[PDB]
Amino acid sequence: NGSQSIKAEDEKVVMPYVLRIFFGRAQVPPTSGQKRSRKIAVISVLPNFKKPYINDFLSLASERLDYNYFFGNSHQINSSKATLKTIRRMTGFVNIVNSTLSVLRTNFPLHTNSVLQPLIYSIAMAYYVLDTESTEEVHLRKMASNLRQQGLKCLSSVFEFVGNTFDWSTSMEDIYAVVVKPRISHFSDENLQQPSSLLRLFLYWAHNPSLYQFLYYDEFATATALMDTISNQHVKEAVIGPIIEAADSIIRNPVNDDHYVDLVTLICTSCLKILPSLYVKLSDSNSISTFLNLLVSITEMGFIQDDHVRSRLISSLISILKGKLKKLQENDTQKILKILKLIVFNYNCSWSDIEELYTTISSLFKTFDERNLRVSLTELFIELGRKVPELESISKLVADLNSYSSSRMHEYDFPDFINEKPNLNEASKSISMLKDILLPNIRIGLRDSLEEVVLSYMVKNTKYFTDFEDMAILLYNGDEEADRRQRAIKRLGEHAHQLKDNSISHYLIPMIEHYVFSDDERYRNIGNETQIAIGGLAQHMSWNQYKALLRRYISMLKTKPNQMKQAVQLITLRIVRDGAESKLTLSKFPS
Amino acid sequence: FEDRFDAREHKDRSNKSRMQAMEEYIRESSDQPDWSASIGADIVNHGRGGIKSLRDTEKERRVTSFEEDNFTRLNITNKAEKRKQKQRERNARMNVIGGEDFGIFSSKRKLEDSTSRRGAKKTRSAWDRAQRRL
Amino acid sequence: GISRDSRHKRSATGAKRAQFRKKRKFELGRQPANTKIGAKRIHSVRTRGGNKKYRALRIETGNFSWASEGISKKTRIAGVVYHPSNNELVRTNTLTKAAIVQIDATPFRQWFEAHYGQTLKIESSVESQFSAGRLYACISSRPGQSGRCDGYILEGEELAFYLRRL
Amino acid sequence: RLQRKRHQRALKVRNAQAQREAAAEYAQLLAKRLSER
Amino acid sequence: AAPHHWLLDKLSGCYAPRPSAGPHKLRESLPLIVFLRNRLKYALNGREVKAILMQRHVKVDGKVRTDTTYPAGFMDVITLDATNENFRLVYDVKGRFAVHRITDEEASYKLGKVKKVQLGKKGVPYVVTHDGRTIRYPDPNIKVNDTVKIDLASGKITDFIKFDAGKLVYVTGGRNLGRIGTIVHKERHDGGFDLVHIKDSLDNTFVTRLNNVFVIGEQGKPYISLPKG
Amino acid sequence: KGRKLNYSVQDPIANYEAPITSGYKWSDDQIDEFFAG
Amino acid sequence: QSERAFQKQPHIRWYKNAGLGFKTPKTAIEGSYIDKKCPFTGLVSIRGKILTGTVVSTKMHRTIVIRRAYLHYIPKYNRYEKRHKNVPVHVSPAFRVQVGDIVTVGQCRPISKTVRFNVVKVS
RNA sequence: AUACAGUGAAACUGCGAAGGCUCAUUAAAUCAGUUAUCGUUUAUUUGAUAGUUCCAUGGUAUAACUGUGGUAAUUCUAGAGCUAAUACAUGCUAAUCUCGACCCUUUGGAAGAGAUGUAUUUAUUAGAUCAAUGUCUUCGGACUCUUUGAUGAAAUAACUUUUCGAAUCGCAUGGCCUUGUGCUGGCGAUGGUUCAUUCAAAUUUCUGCCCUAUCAACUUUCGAUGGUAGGAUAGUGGCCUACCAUGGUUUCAACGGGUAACGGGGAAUAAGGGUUCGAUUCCGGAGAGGGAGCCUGAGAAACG
Repeated sequence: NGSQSIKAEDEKVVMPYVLRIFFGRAQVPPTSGQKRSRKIAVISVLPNFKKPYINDFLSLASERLDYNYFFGNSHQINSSKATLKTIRRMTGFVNIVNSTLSVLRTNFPLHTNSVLQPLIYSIAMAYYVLDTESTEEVHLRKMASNLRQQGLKCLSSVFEFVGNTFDWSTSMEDIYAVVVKPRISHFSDENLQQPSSLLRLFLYWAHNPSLYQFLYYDEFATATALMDTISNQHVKEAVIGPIIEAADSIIRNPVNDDHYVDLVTLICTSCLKILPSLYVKLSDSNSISTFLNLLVSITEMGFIQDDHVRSRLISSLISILKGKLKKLQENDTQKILKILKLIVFNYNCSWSDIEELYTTISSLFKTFDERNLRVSLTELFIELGRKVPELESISKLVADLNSYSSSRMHEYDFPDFINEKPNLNEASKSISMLKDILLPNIRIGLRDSLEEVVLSYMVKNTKYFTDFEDMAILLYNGDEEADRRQRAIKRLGEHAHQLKDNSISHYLIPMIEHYVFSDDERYRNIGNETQIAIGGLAQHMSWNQYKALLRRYISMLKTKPNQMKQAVQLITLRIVRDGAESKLTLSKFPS
Repeated sequence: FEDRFDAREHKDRSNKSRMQAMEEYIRESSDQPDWSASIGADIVNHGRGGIKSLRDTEKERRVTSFEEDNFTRLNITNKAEKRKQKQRERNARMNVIGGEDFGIFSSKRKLEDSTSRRGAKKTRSAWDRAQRRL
Repeated sequence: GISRDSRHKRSATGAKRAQFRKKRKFELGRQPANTKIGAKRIHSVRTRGGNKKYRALRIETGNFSWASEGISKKTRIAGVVYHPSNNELVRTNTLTKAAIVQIDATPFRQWFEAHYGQTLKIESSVESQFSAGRLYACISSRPGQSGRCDGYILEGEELAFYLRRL
Repeated sequence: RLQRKRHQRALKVRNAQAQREAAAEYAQLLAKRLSER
Repeated sequence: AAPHHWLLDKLSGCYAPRPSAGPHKLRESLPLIVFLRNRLKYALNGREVKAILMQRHVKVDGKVRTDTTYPAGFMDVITLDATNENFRLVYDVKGRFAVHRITDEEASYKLGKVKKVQLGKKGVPYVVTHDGRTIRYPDPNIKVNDTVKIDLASGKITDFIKFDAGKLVYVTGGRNLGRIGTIVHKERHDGGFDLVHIKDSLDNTFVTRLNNVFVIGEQGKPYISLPKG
Repeated sequence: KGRKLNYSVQDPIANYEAPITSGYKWSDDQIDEFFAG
Repeated sequence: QSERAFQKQPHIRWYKNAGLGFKTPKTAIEGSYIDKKCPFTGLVSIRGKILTGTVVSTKMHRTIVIRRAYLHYIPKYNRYEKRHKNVPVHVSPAFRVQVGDIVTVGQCRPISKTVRFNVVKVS
């Protein structure tokens, strides 16, 4: 008969709204008691009478789900629903602790709340009943103790009711009457917030606009309290950033920066949070990261600091200038952030950024020589913008070489901090050399020569565009250096980049031989570069299977010579992974 | 191609090559005795049959061993007895003279073809025959 | 039907002199029950133990599926206009699998007006049938084997995929 | 008749308390294997 | 009318006992009548082996299973209550069923080759063996042709033997049926003659199939005891 | 067009029926003066 | 790529893998070809054995006629008369096989009256 | 033993028969092994395997049986009267599962929110990451490209004339005091849905002893060869039909020619001297007067 009544519900829509409201009115007239319970509360209730009431709430749920647009709603059905919900609350909170009929009437009450939320799920902007405050005060006096009750990952009876009441136009009258956002913000600022906290945050972010478009001054102060909740909930959207739904945070922070500027410490906290929005997770997308940096700039245009947020915005621009993502949109937002950071370093940054980012002109090569002849003492964002131009951004090749040489000149004129800046230059040149670049690899080689300012002739002859006598002199220089972990790793990386699967050129056997000779000359340095030799042999072993295995086989055979010389010298090690790699070679032998 | 379980090649045959002249020479040069009966006990029907041949007393010993071993008398199964007992006793009185069967001397069956002249150790190399001697 | 065996016919080599055998039980070809529109009558035939098979002949209540949301709802049958597994099958107006048949789409109107409010994002050449009532939909289920008429609606790409044909 | 109504209901609730608990009692062993894997 | 595996003397009868259906196949098993009556000879005829089956002395795989033609296949531990008879029967080197005598702590378990692992219904991992013990929930690293160890009091897998290069394997099938020694070679082809190869006294070589071979332990330590000569 | 329109002669229908001499009760002159127009 | 009616489509663009040492080309993973009976996306599953040989004719579409000459140790007239075999095979979106072209095939699920093999490799 | 109580003609029941003769001549297509079926049926064997409840027990209609009879007559019959079910078919049925605001510290979970199947046939998708023994140590960390591992490349929207949530029995009075069968309460066989195995069958990969070119062409003349879709199927399948393409086999032996094909092929046992006698499965498929159509079953075009 459940399947039969489900068929009756699936065919219970064929009659008009008059007959649907008449059948709903007959369903309401079972145990309404509007003479007894339309004033305040009910007169009496029973277990089987609540079972008629639980069945009435279930029939209301089935009727609303069947006719989930119109539902034939009536104030008699509303009064019967309020009488049933109040009788469920009264019986559950007035019965003794025996829990059988109490859990029956509690699962009657949760299902009745689900059927009540179904009415607003079906007929939301259709009725908007003007006597809402009766049921609103009834449900408030029932669920006053539901302060932090709806704070969970699945608690969505009163949380969904609050979201429905907040996502309307004029049904927020019961919200702005006394309180909805107070208890919602209490459970939102609860510290054990699960991932419905983002749902409540998006609901309040969408519901601040109705409280702002409302002409009532009470709703204006409630919108002020929603901005105050956005300022007092400065840990929830931080700690709940476990998914890629950071567009809600970027949509609230832009709304907050466009709406309310209430404290300089609040603007500094917003700028530091949007700095953590780019220094917290690397999976933030382009529009979200651009709007987050623009919201940090919008808080900084109002109430920024002069030293602390100055350095924070300078670090933000020093990351965003190395990024420059999304076809110069992030570069334009980074130039705006550097012009809003309000320092002397930021002033030189905005000058040397606007003088180069003038919409694809020769002003980039003009401004590189301009700041070279007029070298600025900030130099951090200058080295960022001149190392993005030294990377695979095609123009400013000689200007990139002059920028690296001028950074070396400043690092020699310092004579400590600018040597740690040269450490960052070397840690950038390492990832530049281990890459598929053509102009930026030559620029990193020029930076290696400027850091080297026999060895200088070797570097300039490795970057000589000749490659036959040049590679012969490189092999002879490796022989002279044989007769350095990261340094020889960088040299062998540049050599492997110049001979990296370029099988349209000859002497690849001597090129791999020079790679293995530099690897042997690094592996002779056992006290330092044994780890680097192990890493280079490991990367060559990964390349021995990664889609190409002709010259990598000879690289494996000639990197075995370091092991042969080490075993002849030993005449303790790690035999285990060596034997397992021997088993892997035996498996590659059965290919 | 592929393997196929062959009981006819891991079954104990040992009878294609069992020749009575070779077996008699082995019994002569055996240097361990032969379990012969007390002399009257092996004649059969008061002399109406033969004595009994060596294969017949071997088969009789096997039948009595199986007999005592699983407690069952053998039977008078008609088709097998009308073949084997009558044909066996008629060739017994044909060829068994005084407890000795002379049927083989009247039978064409080459000794060296099947039972001598080893097939696995054929030694078809001068080096293999040299290593087989030394 | 007759058979399922290669013995009555020639292979990829061209052989003759067949004269093979009395045909067995397990070459059982039943009669082709061309399912039509009528009053719902399904023959419950037996095979392979208690393997009842529903052979539908006059089925109506097609469960056809709204595609973009996957809403299989109940409707009637009108007629198949194009099915060149037999071009006389559409002349005789039967109902087999993978046929494109017409449906009075009034419960789909009810579901759209029930879970969207207003009446009429969806394509225009099926919005014309949203207005008129008869929409094209293709049968998925097998009434000759499973006895049922299920199907999927035509929505856009598959619609024009058949409308350019016929 | 009514004693059979006692025994039927008792064997039914005992069958439930055996089977529906033992099923989760080896599903938790699957959970231990999945945590250790 | 007999197979080769039963070690059945020819002077027995005319009709050979077809085993009934059961765990193993017909071609890889011996029933209880050919086990008890005419191999280790606890009976003399079918009447008295049915008499002791009605008396229920047999306890194969820890359950009684009173039947004459019950197909005891590979290493089903036949247990007899009187004189505490524990019999694990394996293959010899020339194709027959060598029935080794074992003790109680060894007959408290058996092992079984896994055939397939399934996501059958309702998220339940799943394992079958040659007696078809559908036991719940092994680890995810059960490949085909590994070896579970059955509990034989309940049904649970207690230990697990992984199939890889360097494991002690038993071959039941084809022209290698019943050999032990498991190491000269490994060769996995792509559809046939794919195996791990088995030594001899002079460490000779052999070819078989994957499904016709299954692991019993390690190189020197199988926890099965084996007969000798 | 293989099995389509085999213009052959078939065995059991070659004498399945037999004709009739007078046939139509009308005359052929009655046909001509029946549908001259 | 749609010359017939009745919703020419994959049957649940779609992509799978039979495994067992046979690659799937990138157009056969994500391409506009339907792969109704090509086993990489397909509806068929792989099993059985894998045979290798050159071809004779690829005249009709979805018909790859392999040749397969193989050695057999003849003891009768003690000389090897040379083998020849034929098998029709459905297409794959990886190689337009012309004359020559030693390729291999895997056994699966009889497609026409005489084809159980579908191409998985070209070399 | 005044509602049953042992013998038991004739009736329902469970099963029995669980595999027997003759006739016309098929060249790996009859047969034997083998590969596979996530391409499929399965009684029995074996291992596993069920959560939707509004204002003390459900209905006549038939036997056997009596009684009246017909007919030459049957395991042929018809009226009239009763009467039972594991026959027919309507219908009676406690509250336990996770996340846990709070914890009073161990006797730890009270509030709130989310739960709950099968059988049939339809669609979207769950089905790239983090942990170090190390890159730099700045003896702190952004760590995966290197050195090794891991989750990982049935959840839901509907039909169906939907099956069920034990009217089976045995062993054990046993525990409790809800003040009386108030709760019985412990276990095992038979049930009972589904999966897998086993059995058997059907297809299917390949292999296997006559001479054959005076058989050099066959195949489209039961689709020839393949593709697409449907029908039918236990399912794969030109197995059948619509449409389309003109294919496919062959001198590396297609296709065709016959018998000591009452003989042969291991089809199998071999025998301690018979060297093609010498153990057997099968010659081919049919047939129950003759073709045709239908039915039954886990299995059939049934020796019944």
